[PDB]
Amino acid sequence: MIQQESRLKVADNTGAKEILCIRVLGGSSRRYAGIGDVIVATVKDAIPGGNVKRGDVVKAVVVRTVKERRRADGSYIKFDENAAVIIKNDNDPRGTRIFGPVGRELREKKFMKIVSLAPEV
Amino acid sequence: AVPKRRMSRANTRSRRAQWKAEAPGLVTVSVAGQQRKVPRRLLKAARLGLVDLD
Amino acid sequence: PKPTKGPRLGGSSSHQSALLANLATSLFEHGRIKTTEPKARALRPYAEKLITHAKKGALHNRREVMKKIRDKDVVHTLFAEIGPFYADRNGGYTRIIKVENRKGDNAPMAVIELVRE
Amino acid sequence: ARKGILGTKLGMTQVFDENNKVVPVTVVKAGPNVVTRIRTTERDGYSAVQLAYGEISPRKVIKPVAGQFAAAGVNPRRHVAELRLDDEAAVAEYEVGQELTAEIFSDGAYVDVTGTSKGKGFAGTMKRHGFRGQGAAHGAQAVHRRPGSIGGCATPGRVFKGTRMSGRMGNDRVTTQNLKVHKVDAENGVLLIKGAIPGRNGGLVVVRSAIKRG
Amino acid sequence: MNTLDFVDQASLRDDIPTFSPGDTVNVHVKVIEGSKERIQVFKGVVIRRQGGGISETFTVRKESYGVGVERTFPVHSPNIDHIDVLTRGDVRRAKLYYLRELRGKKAKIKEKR
RNA sequence: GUCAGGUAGAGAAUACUAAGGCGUACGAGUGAACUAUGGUUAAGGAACUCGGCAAAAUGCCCCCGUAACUUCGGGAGAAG
RNA sequence: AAUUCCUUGUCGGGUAAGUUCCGACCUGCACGAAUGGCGUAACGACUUCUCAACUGUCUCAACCAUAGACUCGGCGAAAU
RNA sequence: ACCUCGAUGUCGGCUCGUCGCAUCCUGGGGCUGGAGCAGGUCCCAAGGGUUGGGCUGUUCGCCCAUUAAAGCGGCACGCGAGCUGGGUUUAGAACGUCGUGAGACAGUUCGGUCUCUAUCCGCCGCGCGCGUCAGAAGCUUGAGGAAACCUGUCCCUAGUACGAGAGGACCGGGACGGACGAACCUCUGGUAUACCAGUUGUCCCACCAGGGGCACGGCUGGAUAGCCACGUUCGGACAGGAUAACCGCUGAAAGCAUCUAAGCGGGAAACCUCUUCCAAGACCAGGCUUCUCACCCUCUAGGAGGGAUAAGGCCCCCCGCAGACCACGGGAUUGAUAGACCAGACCUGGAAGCCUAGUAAUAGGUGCAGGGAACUGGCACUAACCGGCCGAAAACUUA
Ligand SMILES: [Mg+2]
Ligand SMILES: [Mg+2]
Ligand SMILES: [Mg+2]
Ligand SMILES: [Mg+2]
Ligand SMILES: [Mg+2]
Ligand SMILES: [Mg+2]
Ligand SMILES: [Mg+2]
Ligand SMILES: [Mg+2]
Ligand SMILES: [Mg+2]
Ligand SMILES: [Mg+2]
Ligand SMILES: [Mg+2]
Ligand SMILES: [Mg+2]
Ligand SMILES: [Mg+2]
Ligand SMILES: [Mg+2]
Ligand SMILES: [Mg+2]
Ligand SMILES: [Mg+2]
Repeated sequence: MIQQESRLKVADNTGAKEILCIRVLGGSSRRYAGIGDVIVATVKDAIPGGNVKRGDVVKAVVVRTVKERRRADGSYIKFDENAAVIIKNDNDPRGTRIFGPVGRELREKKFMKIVSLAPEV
Repeated sequence: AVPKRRMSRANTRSRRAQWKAEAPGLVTVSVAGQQRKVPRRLLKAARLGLVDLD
Repeated sequence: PKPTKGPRLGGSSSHQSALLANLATSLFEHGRIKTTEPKARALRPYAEKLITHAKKGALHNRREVMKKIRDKDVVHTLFAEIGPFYADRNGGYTRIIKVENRKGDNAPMAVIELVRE
Repeated sequence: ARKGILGTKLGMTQVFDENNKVVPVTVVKAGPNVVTRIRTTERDGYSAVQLAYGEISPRKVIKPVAGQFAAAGVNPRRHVAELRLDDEAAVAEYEVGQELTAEIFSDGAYVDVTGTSKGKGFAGTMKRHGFRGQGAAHGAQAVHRRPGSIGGCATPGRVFKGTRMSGRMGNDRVTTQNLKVHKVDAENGVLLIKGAIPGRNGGLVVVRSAIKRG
Repeated sequence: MNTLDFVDQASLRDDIPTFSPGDTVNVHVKVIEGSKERIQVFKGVVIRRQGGGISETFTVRKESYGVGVERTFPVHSPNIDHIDVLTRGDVRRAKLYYLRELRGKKAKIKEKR
């Protein structure tokens, strides 16, 4: 359940180590953002000499959350590390390669690129 | 919070009459040949003699 | 042994267990106890469970009885004298009666006894 | 038109749809119901049908209810409810002594259940109306869970009759509308209402045809 | 007695192989990737099993790419078609939650030899 | 002001206990809200607040290793 | 600037966001050399900011045991 | 300065709301220097919503993400017998200035007790007594009140209408979103003070083993039941009647004209039904049914009084997810209402003993073993008892 002022790892090759969610989108006032939800964050720590650096506000899709997420068939999914992937302007993974797994919930729409880039699920 | 005015005699007695008691129901019991009144709650104990009768 | 579902009988926790243990001991020792209504009510199932353990007592049950009762003589008599005396009764060995209240605190008083038949 | 029957809330369970989707349902024992009385416009002034539910021995039934059931021509029951229809043309479909069962509802339909919600006793404002608790630190002087202010300084005088305050919640009649009837088992006269209906287990409830989606 | 047994047994699932928490197991789950009913394999260790009759569930933990994933499934769910237990587990607890902080040599569990 | 037992513990602190002294003076029940002391908690982890205010966090014995500065003692039990 | 009313003076750093904080510019209403001018190694239950952990302060509230509140028996005030 | 200095506690922040539209949006309409999207202006419309953070006490204001919106005001610049004390406005001390001085500076800076057991009205819920012309028991129409009224993304129409191009529709439908509220434990989690297992210190049951008290339930791994949300469903309607702005139809006064003077229409989240709840103390005290529908005594028969009864109710008692008490619901020997016992589901992890391998801790068969409270079905083994109290008709007029 990612919300405002929540730190979370980045799964990409953009240098950003961990970002900090600012506010959730897709609603007037959304408290939490589960798997497949886009949010705005700011790079708090990145690899020296990377594309993005500390202080650059960007957008990222919430994937690989920690809290349990229920499916339509009664199953549940939960990871051990709150992560996300920095998305491009409209809809695209900012980067070239993903490292950690991704939740199948991303398959809703417009995330086929991320689903194919993620080497799992 | 303190009483501003003096409660009237009627306003006092109307509620003071509520501070009453309810008499308990009695039951006739034959013990040692004599009949005596004991509530139904202690009726069972009256037969065995676990209820002192002054 | 059902939870009291509310404020315990004897002050705070860790005391109701000892109270029930002492009450069951006194009951199994004397054959009749006179206590408060709620105390006897809470003791009824405790005493019945102890009596069932005694009935089933062949081994490993003396330990279950001793982990709750401390009087060795009381445990011995409960295991020997009572023993199979209730081997035919399929439960309900403790009879509860209500008596007149005592002075001072108007606490409903009850009396527990062991059915003899 | 507006079908209806009385049942009992047994418990909630899960079922699986044809597409491998989980569905939480509630089992309602819509047992047989006897039609006792038919209130018409000329007799009372409205179209309604009285249904009975629950088994009861003839010893416990009361003499007035016993005489009423005798005049109706059926045996006594525990609970008695009444369903108010919309017209005499619809109320004419029911007759005294008729027996209704769970066959009156088909799979996939929508119903509106009515029951008596559970009782929570004297619950505070935070539990009654979802009030927002105050600060638990920074000097809170015994205001952790009370609402606090109540109205205007000196203009209103009264406290605007109808304010949300502490009291006894629950234990009132509630109606959950637009519940999907998953399945109807005729062998046992049971319905699988999609969702959670009000009322405790083993409590009487009234299922009726939906109004907004009937 | 499970009063609602007369409604649960109608949908209960048979051919459920015996399994306990701590035993290595792989489950085959049906998925639809763009109108294509395929079978995905998920291999791991059963960390718990909450008994609820028809609602009985079981969770499996798997380490992949240095990241742990806990997947919970209902035992009698229809989306499953195979639950193969590869090696039994010799554990003491009933809900192996403590495995959420072990890695590799520490996360290993014994087997019933 | 004087007696200073034992068990772990560096210890007259801490937990229990030997002899000794007490259950001390209103009591019995009731899962109401609420008042005050503790226990627990999925996710965020100071985002509440003027203010990390209160709780929590590091906390003990043996070792590797400890910066800027400095009046050369210290910082230092630094940190890890 | 515990000194500046104009002032949230201007630049750089910190946070995505800083009337707070640090250095500099000097336009010193109304700093200034024993009512001392420039800080200090160590230090302060003196004030402020930031940094890693941490937690119910908060999102967001939820339950458990105690003494009251609640019922019973006895005693039995109060300010107005 | 007209009550108030023999006391009306002053600014912000938290909880709590109430009311107006000079309306931020949602809704409708007129004019546009309105080709369309996107805009400017006006009229009606308050049913609903009107975010989270950094600065500074702050109100206010700036900035960061959004959002159809981050609206203006009254209610002692709402709310301290609800809270906070950050500042203002006590007592201490310092900076700069003022005065030879004690001291002062709507200049600054560090700190600086927030009292009261609710008397009456007001409010949230629950009882007692009586009335509804005999005592009651069931099912209900219902005046009159309470509850909700939010809204965004994408996909067809249609890359069509429009438009040189860029750009880009109204209307009509479909799918999916955020918030609020109701229900529930079915899934996931939080709580489990008589539940299971590991363990440090200590004492004890003579001693080993096995157990018990204390140190937060001593600490954790959990933990079925009730409750809860972080979990699952459900409400926002559709439709009908009359309207504000507006658009109109036939039409004179005034041979034409005109939405009006006589009439007839469309017209919005506004108004009333329509969705949920309460409601016959609604004193017009309601309506449809059923049971009892009969016994004595005194006053001097005018009426009244007492006693005893039928249905019914209540008292005592075992209990509930019903509950502060009260009250509600089930039962009471013609009974599974509760306690116990058996069995099932479920929780916990492999119990005491024997034997084996190991000098040793420890592991292995007896063992899905032992233990357990809420969930369920049987079983009268135990308690609902040989038991007590209230409780039923003046009469008269018209048809
Ligand atoms: Mg407090
Ligand atoms: Mg006031
Ligand atoms: Mg004393
Ligand atoms: Mg309590
Ligand atoms: Mg927490
Ligand atoms: Mg955590
Ligand atoms: Mg502190
Ligand atoms: Mg900050
Ligand atoms: Mg000076
Ligand atoms: Mg000096
Ligand atoms: Mg008293
Ligand atoms: Mg005065
Ligand atoms: Mg207007
Ligand atoms: Mg309306
Ligand atoms: Mg803030
Ligand atoms: Mg001073």
